[PDB]
Amino acid sequence: VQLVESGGGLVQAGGSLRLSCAASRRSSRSWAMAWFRQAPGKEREFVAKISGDGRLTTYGDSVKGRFTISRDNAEYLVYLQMDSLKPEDTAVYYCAADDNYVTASWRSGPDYWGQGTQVTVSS
Ligand SMILES: CN(Cc1cnc2nc(N)nc(N)c2n1)c1ccc(C(=O)N[C@@H](CCC(=O)O)C(=O)O)cc1
Repeated sequence: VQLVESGGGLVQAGGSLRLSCAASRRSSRSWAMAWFRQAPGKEREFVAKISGDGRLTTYGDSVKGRFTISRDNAEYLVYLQMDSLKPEDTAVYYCAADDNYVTASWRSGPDYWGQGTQVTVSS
């Protein structure tokens, strides 16, 4: 099972970017999904998570009100809409899956991890 992140690249502060998460296989179980990000020298940090059915979301305090997480269970995609970007925000973004929604925001929670997509925000 491979998680594959898309949509990373070079963008401008105050811009928008959409990332997406895809999977190499479908599962018969309902998974909670998350995005995490990791800047040059730091820990992988929580960004957003979403319950199996798309009903529950929670956001890391630094992106709250700016990023929207949502999912399309038909196409099997997870999306991260990133509005009002800042130079901080520059990071490798990773999509992940977790068998429950409680642990999904905890670094050791997720059972599956993407290889990551580079987002760079200039001023
Ligand atoms: C976490 N997940 C990927 C996954 C799940 N839900 C999604 N949901 C959405 N909306 N978007 C995705 N990209 C998405 N990706 C998985 C997890 C396990 C396996 C897997 O090893 N296959 C087994 C394990 C799970 C099972 O027993 O059903 C299988 O038979 O399906 C597949 C994908």
